[PDB]
Amino acid sequence: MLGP
Amino acid sequence: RTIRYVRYESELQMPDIMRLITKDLSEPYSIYTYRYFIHNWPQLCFLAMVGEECVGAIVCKLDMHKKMFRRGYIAMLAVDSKYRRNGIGTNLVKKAIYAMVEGDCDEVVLETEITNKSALKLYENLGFVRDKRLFRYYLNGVDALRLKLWLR
Amino acid sequence: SAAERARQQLEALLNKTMRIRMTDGRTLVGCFLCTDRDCNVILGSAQEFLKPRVLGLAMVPGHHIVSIEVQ
Amino acid sequence: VDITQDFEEACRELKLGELLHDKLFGLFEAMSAIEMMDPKMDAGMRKVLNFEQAIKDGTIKIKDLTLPELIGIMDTCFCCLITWLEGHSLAQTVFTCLYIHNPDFIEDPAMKAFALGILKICDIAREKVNKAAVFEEEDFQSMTYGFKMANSVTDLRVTGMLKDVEDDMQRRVKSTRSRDPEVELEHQQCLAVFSRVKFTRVLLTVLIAFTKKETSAVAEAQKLMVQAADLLSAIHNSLHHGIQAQNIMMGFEPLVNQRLLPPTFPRYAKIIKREEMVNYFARLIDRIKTVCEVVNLTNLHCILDFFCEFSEQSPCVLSRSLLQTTFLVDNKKVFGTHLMQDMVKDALRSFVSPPVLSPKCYLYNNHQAKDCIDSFVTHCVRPFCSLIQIHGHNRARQRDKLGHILEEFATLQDEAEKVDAALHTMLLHLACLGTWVLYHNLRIMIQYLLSGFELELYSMHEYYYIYWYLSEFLYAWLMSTLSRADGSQMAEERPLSREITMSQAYQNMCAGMFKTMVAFDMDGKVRKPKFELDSEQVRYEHRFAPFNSVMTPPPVHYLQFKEMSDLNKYSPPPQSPELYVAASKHFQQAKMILENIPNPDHEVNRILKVAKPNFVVMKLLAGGHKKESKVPPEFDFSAHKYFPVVKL
Ligand SMILES: *C(=O)CSCCNC(=O)CCNC(=O)[C@H](O)C(C)(C)COP(=O)(O)OP(=O)(O)OC[C@H]1O[C@@H](n2cnc3c(N)ncnc32)[C@H](O)[C@@H]1OP(=O)(O)O
Repeated sequence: MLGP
Repeated sequence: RTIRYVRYESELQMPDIMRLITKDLSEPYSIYTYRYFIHNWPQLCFLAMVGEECVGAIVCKLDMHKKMFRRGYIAMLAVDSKYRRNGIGTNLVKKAIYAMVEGDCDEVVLETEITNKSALKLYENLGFVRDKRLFRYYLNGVDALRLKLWLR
Repeated sequence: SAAERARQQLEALLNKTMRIRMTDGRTLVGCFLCTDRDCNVILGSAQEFLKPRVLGLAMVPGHHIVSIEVQ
Repeated sequence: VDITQDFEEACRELKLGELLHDKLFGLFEAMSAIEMMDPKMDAGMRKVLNFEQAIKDGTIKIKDLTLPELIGIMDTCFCCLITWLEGHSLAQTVFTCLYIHNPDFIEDPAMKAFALGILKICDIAREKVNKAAVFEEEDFQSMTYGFKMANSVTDLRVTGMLKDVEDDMQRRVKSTRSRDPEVELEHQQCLAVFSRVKFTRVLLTVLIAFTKKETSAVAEAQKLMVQAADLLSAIHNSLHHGIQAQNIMMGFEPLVNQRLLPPTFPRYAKIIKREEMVNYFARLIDRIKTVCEVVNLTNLHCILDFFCEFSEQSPCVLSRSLLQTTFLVDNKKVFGTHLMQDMVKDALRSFVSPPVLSPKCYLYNNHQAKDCIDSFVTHCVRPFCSLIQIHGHNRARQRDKLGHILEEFATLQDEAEKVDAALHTMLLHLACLGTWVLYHNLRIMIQYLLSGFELELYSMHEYYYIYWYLSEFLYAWLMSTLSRADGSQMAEERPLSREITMSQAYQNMCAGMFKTMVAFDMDGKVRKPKFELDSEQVRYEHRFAPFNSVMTPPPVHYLQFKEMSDLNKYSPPPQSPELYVAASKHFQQAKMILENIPNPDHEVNRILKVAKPNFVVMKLLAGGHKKESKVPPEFDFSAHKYFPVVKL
């Protein structure tokens, strides 16, 4: 889950 | 039920990916993020399709970071609820890993919520190693874990 | 040739004001940067007045805009 | 001019996957584009009203405030302040109180005084947090969004105003000091309001004392912190009197700050409930009480041990900053009294006692030797400040900084070795400063390795070689360094007895865990990567990559690791029974070594709480219990952070  | 893994071919498959990711993933992704990942690296995106529908989606990226090692990245992974525990996601990650290693990748990284035990078990079985702990890294609030798979 | 003319006109439409005025108002102005076949428009240094906000890069989607205007 | 009709038709004739960027914008500036349609992306989406437009409207109360309304407002302001201290944004959490936007317009003395006190507390906390700079990207949001926080009135005047408000309520409390139920409720409400005002004053005074430049005022806050216990007891007992919320209480506008929200994705902080407000303040007060004792330590090693023990508690962001600031009130002066170079010299003299620092040696009055040792101490002053700053961070981000500090510590080790060699040549005292630096390096490496267990970064199959590095190599080197340090102290003549005992216990427990894991693998009870291809050599090399920077002790590669940890070296090779017996013996040795240690502190009690149950399991499993089972064992880390309980 690409996270900031 | 025969499960077929087909690589990404054209933008007509984008609505299939967006539906699977949104209904499964928690963080919010705009359509331009999917467009970036698909267009820049179309060779690393694979789908799991049965009949005339879509039940799986893996979206990945590969780019050199800090000019030290070519690092691969698994950006999105989703399997439909009715079709989980059939090994679809494991095979998707295996195909992505094989594509990355054919692309001369040195390491593969990804993040996931610590509460999501299924993905942690899958990655530990596949051989991933927990590398860093990130507190409140997501929007929901769940602490994120950075898993790595060192190839060289 | 019609497709080429339309593409040239759209390319010339860049670097302008291109006020958005989405379906909820918000009177976005910004500057036009890119578009797609879904008619969604991405902006830059865009302000948002309810009914200034200095958003970074708005991505007003196709099925949320009413009528755009360029000064 | 409107061009929507001419724009939609043109856009509908694209290539189905073609963009319109000209030459300098591809997909990356297009990343992080705020899609102004989704609820989770666009930050901005009865009637929104600020304080100025609410005073005239009448929906706000700025005069003749009822006691329950005051109690509710104060309690919810406390909840918002705690939520901000927990890491949430200032504007969306604490400034939802319309009263603290401008306390000048407030006319009620109690509400105005409390608002000024809250603003002063926020200002002091923000200043202390920013000065220490021990907060990461997301552990604190010190941005004030351009607001002004009680910069006009002096802090002493605010404290005096709070004292006057408390004095004007003590008379009311005593006036009703006594069967009428209404007067009883009024007296209870007045007592609650007085308790809240007094606790606000106490906390503000504690922070003010921590903001003073004199270390004397720090110790004076202990009495007020003690008073805070009774104040919080009263504040928690009288909690069902204030006006409850309607989430939205009468006085607060949750969405009054919409033009000041950041343009990025929103996080939507959730203010805590009133029930948990009292507990958090009690924990914070206890933490500040623990912090206030750091001004009594006189040597560097005790200071470092105190910092480690405090950080092991997982404290809040504010308390760590307070500890850092009270340790280093200036950029170069510790506690504001002693220069750090003198502290490092005292630590060296107390730990190893080199001849150069000894007054009875000819090297104390020498010009060249004094300059050389001063240069070494000056070079050493920086890495220790960096190490303490690293200890000031949170648990997750300590590991990376500890791994990175090893480069500077290895450079310092090389410089110390060169200095000691030159001094010994001049004198004619060998490896004294080298021994000190080696001890600090080994302590850093040990804590770095254990932080992996503390943060659950180690998999089931990774335990067996992580514990080996701790047991056979690192702690073995540490024991030699401590023995050399203790020996040199007596040779030039026990403060290090407790550290030696603790190190022995830790080494014994680590060896027992390593043997248990090796036996578990031999039996077949440990799950390994079943597929793909991830060589254990690469995993080992990347796990122990940060240790490559240091030179003493030399790093151990995978090829050398197998030879040292191979069980085939013993003839005949030991079966799992033997490894179980060895683990039981190690656990028994650790238990005996701890039980023989006088005055067991809190750290010993927890370690005893894991050695005892695991020893019984090891002996029981040594008899062949569940030998045929292939299920993996369950490790519980609740008892101790670094050493789990082997549960079958
Ligand atoms: C940022 O993208 C990445 S986070 C990945 C996305 N998480 C998410 O919630 C969306 C997708 N999630 C899933 O549905 C599921 O987690 C996936 C993505 C792993 C898909 O599941 P699969 O069914 O494809 O997983 P398998 O391919 O079956 O293999 C999983 C391994 O882990 C064990 N496992 C899986 N789910 C489990 C549950 N619910 N409980 C226990 N164990 C679970 C599987 O059994 C398998 O190990 P095996 O022993 O079965 O081989």
